[PDB]
Amino acid sequence: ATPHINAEMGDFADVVLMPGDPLRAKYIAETFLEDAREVNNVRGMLGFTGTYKGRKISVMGHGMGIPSCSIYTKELITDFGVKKIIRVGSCGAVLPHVKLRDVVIGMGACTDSKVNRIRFKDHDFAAIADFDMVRNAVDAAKALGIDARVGNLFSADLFYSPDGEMFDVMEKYGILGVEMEAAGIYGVAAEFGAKALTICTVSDHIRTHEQTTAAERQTTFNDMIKIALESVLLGDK
Amino acid sequence: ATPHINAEMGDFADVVLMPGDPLRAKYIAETFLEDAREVNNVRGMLGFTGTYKGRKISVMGHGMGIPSCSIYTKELITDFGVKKIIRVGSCGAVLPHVKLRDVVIGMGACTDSKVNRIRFKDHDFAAIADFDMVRNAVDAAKALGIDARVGNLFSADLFYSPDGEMFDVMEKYGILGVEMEAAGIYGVAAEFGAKALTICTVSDHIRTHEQTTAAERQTTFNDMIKIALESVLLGDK
Amino acid sequence: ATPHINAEMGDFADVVLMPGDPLRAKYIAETFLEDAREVNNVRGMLGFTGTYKGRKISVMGHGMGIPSCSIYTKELITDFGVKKIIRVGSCGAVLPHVKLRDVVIGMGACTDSKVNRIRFKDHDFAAIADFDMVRNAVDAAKALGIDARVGNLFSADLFYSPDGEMFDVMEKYGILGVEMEAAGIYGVAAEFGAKALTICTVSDHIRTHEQTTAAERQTTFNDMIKIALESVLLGDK
Amino acid sequence: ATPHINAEMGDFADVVLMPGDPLRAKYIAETFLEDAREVNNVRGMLGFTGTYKGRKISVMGHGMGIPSCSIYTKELITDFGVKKIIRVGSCGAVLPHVKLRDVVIGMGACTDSKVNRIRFKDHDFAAIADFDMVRNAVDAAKALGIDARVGNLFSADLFYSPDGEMFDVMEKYGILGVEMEAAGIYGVAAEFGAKALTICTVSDHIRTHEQTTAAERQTTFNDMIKIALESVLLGDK
Amino acid sequence: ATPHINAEMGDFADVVLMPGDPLRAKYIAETFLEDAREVNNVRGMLGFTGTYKGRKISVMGHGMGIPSCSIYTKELITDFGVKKIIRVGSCGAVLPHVKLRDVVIGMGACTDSKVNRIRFKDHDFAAIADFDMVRNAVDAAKALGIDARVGNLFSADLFYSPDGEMFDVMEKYGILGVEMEAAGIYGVAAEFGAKALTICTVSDHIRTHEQTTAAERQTTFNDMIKIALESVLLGDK
Amino acid sequence: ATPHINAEMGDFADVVLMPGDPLRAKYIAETFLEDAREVNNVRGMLGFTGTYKGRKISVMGHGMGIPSCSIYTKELITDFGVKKIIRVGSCGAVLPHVKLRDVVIGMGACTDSKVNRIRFKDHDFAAIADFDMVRNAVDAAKALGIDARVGNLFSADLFYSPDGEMFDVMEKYGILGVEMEAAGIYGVAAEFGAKALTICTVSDHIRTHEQTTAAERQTTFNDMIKIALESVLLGDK
Ligand SMILES: Nc1ncnc2c([C@@H]3O[C@H](CO)[C@@H](O)[C@H]3O)n[nH]c12
Ligand SMILES: Nc1ncnc2c([C@@H]3O[C@H](CO)[C@@H](O)[C@H]3O)n[nH]c12
Repeated sequence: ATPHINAEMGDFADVVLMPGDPLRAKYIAETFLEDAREVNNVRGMLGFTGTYKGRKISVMGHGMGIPSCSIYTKELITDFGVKKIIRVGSCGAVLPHVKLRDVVIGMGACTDSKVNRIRFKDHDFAAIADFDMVRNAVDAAKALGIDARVGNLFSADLFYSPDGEMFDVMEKYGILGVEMEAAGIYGVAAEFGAKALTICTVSDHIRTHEQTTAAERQTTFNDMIKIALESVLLGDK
Repeated sequence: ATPHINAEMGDFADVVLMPGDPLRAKYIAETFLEDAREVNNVRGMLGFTGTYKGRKISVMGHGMGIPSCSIYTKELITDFGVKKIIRVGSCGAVLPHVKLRDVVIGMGACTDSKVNRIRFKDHDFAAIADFDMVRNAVDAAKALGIDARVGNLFSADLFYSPDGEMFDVMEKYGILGVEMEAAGIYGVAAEFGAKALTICTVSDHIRTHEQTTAAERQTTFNDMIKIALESVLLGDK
Repeated sequence: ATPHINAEMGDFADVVLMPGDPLRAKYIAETFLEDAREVNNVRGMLGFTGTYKGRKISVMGHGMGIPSCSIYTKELITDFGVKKIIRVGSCGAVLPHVKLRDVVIGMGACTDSKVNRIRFKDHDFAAIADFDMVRNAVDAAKALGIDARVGNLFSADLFYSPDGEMFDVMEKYGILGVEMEAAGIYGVAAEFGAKALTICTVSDHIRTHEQTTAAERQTTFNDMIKIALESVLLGDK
Repeated sequence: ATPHINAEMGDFADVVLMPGDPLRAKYIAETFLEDAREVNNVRGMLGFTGTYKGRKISVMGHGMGIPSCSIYTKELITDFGVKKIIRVGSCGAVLPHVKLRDVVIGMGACTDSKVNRIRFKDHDFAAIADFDMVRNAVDAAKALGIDARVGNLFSADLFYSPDGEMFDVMEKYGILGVEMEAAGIYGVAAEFGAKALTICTVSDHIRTHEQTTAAERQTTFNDMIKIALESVLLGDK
Repeated sequence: ATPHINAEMGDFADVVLMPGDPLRAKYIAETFLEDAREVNNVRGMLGFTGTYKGRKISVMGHGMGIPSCSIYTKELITDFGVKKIIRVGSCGAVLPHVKLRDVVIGMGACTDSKVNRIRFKDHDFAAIADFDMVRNAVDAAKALGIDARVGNLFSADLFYSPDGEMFDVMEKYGILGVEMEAAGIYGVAAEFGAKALTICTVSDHIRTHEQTTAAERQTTFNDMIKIALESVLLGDK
Repeated sequence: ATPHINAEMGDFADVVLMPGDPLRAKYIAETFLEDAREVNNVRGMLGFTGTYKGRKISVMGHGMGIPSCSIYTKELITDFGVKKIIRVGSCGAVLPHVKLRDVVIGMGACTDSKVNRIRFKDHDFAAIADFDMVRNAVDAAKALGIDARVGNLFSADLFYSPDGEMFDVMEKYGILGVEMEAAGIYGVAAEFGAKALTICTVSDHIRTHEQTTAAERQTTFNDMIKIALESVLLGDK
């Protein structure tokens, strides 16, 4: 066990799906997993292990922001034998053609956090995913007839940024989605020698006003979950 | 009424105590508050409002890391009329005679996060508590006959630093406690015009490797809560 | 002696008042201290030692800027047994309610200097005062019937900044007064194990353009001196 | 024509392979392209256009270093209708399991250059390749019976670094290969709205200075060119 | 032989003139050097050695940008006994009163590269020329009737820079010319114990001014080469 | 008049010699100047005006450190029509071959200060002296049978370095001497359009046991003053 996960080596599958919201981890375990068992509840950061089409799969919230998710992913990797991490989150969009409910696959993650410069002697560490995992998610998405873009995300430290112009810079450089985790998870993966992938669904268009019914947000969340789970199976071959 | 807090104006007291552990926030509500009612449960980040010795007080989790607490503290200040935030957290000690369960008060907070540099044109912003809140906490702790050292905290982005030597630097500069939120909450306090104070209980020693349990962090750090709660009463004068 | 102070251990009190202007030190010694003797004149940086109401007390100029005061504060601490340093200075205001000749107490000090980053492996060190010293100053002013605000100062390297926009940021984040030394003295204090506090008298307003003369700065900011000297007696318990 | 390219629109294919060495571009043109024609010789930086399995393809040197390749790739993109750039180079390995003659595909490229911080408001831009081009080069390599590793390159400004310790940092976060261009190219691609990819063969292992005979270097160089070309054809469909 | 120069000790004079363009190096050899012979052609980077008025001189292109010339200049100093490097190039002007075909001598070289910060522990290294070489060039030019401007160059990493506003900053601080190598060469000079100088002719004006008019000098490219060669002769005396 | 100088336009010559120590300025005026008159004493920063060999010359202290001297040089340039500033001080030698007697002329000045980065958009400004003043000083020195050394100074913010990591680095890149002002004055000069020079005598030399009797140090200090004063007369031609 660790100070943030009341569990032991074995309670987790070698692949963990991670939404920000612990309750979405509960929903995911209750809906797409068989024989789900709750394996962590320290700080209410719910985690579950079960099976998807006969493959052992875990799912556990990471909380919001680079520091939070850095703790959980690091601990999972070094203390619970985890090999792959798939974050299933939401993101804000800055591109004109990226619409709500669109799926995005962070091949890379830009960030305004210092965590990677701390790791990397103040140089530019390109926080990227594991390629096979990105390929798996792309191929799974196709098999499900879901459209996804593969590119850069931007993991932000401040949800409420005093730096509004930055969004114009993100758009200029083709950032597909703005969330709060990817660059930190990718930094942990590189530091501790595991593989990670971030998939998001666009839940709001920054500098725009339009919404979606609760029914649509769910199906879209389900689609993300399905892309994620199915890509694991492709990953296993 | 806000993106991470499903509550309405009035649901929160004008003062909110905030551990990072939403479950500590539950314990505190159940143990120190009367007539407490749950006022938030979004993302399992439990918030409660009740009374202490007659005074309306709220307690709510803020999650781990600067990005996580920046969100909740921003939203309480700008949208729930919150005037005071008292962070009540845990911390790692670096000094040889700061021991387990010592209470320390963050008058200022160092950080390796970039959020204040971002706010402050890449210069050094001294992240500090409201003085009067510090004085209320000092006088409250004296009346209870609980020791409390006042000084600098260090708000870390990485619980697991790659840079072991930073700890030696923190020690050299008299850092009383290593945690993950203080400098962040102080940034939001200054930015949106509120008052903040961080009080922490030492939950592990980075050198002797003494540490507490998750169960102990969640429910046995009560000196700091008495201090925070009595300090609010001194504030009302 | 030390390279910038021609005196011996014992010549200074354990508490040393330090304005930037040595001529102000002279005025303070001749006006507030009994039986004052000059104890330094290296580089014209006059330092004196007298008694204040029976308490042995020193006052000495520290020059303009962080590099200047960092030299004197270091030398006093390591070679003259000085335990407390109270900088008594002048500062420019940016806040609309802050008037000329207002006394401000620097609990914290922001800076655009690189010295603390040099100290703190390029992270954010919160340059803070000693708490008790702050509290003493607060209580001493209350006893004297002198108003004083406690909070953040900004320690500037460039008195004539090309970045006029930085004042707008200082104001937004509640900076009480702009000077050139506080963050550097707090840095030295932390590095060498002593305690410091900066009290300033507002000598010009950056927005209203209202100003005082050199001669007024040199001798007429006496509120802060009474507060400083009386706070020392309080600190003696 | 452009300042550094004396040719006209039409003279380049929409895809340009780019080795650092202009002489190797001539070699690629003579070895792989039918009816190759020289289309640039400004600054001796040879560019050629021909056909490969009936497909118009170009090859041009980009010189050494980020600022150099940035110049050429930019002009190609804005004035020659070039949609894809494939850098083909050699790289140094820092990982022990990464052997001489391995093909390394840079899905992302780290760097100690400031060019991208300049572009991205001093934040971390994750310099990445176009995903499809990565996947094409992977599929092409497989059909050729070759296993290419996909991950991060490090793009160095200094071939002769004063700081040998940086290599251990690169090793610790999984850098596959060390070159001097990729991150700059990825930077240009995102700024001006085109697609890039860098493929390298490992020529030396930086730690033990262990290297390879010209015969095996010519061989693996050709395999790299074969992969790059076959990648374009997969991309076309 | 070095990894970028196929020659042997002796093949190069102890003074090397360097243009960006290898073809320019070719032009210089045939125009000014008697008994000119080619000593390198690796990567088409033409180098030559002949005599100018019986003085053994070499001329060799350095390629474009700080990383490219840093390679060549390092290898020349460390393995070929080169003592002096004289960069001869073109530069753009940002000041109104600097006119076309003015000759600018870089006694200093500002930069937006990170190479010197990497060398200098992230501080400000002032990348400067050798003082004797500067005066030799001033004196050489005066003898020819040209008033060379002595001051700062700016070594840009991006010929196509995203930040136009920086040019206003360059104008404000008196930068004489904008090229791409000088700071890097001055960096190498200092690191490896050699002497360097960059001389440039003003070949255009950067950006449109309602105050830029000045005039035009008759100063040819050939004139700049004369100044450089003659300045070597002065240095020998 | 300004807040740091109680004088009026006309009270200063258009050239000002500036030691750090104001008593030294008094010494300089009394020794080399005819009809020396005190023109400033605000903050005891003694400034004097008189003539040397019929030529109007002023001399005034600038205090210790970049921030102090920046205030005075700016004010002299923008308010007293000063055109040339010659710093006359001392420095420590890091290079073995730079003896404890030598005159060093700072053609450029490195620094660990942030003041130029604040001026130059966080890039590298090469803080340089005006060339002609450099040449005037070399000639004044030569005529007095003194061989000045021309090169880089290092301008330190921290006389008492926390770790002293930079001394070996200064030695590696050829820094002639260490003081605390040069880079700052040069930046003011660049910023406000005047001309500066720093001259220093080597007052301490690391790693040896070199001895000087005061007959040798007074001769050498006077030597520096003559060099500076004679350099002005040369510049007047
Ligand atoms: N040694 C340590 N280092 C960093 N953070 C913490 C904490 C607090 O607990 C959380 C991470 O464990 C986070 O909220 C932080 O503030 N306790 N002990 C700590
Ligand atoms: N508007 C202003 N900005 C910066 N510093 C000061 C001061 C202080 O006074 C001195 C310069 O006037 C120096 O010590 C500085 O800290 N007064 N007014 C100021």
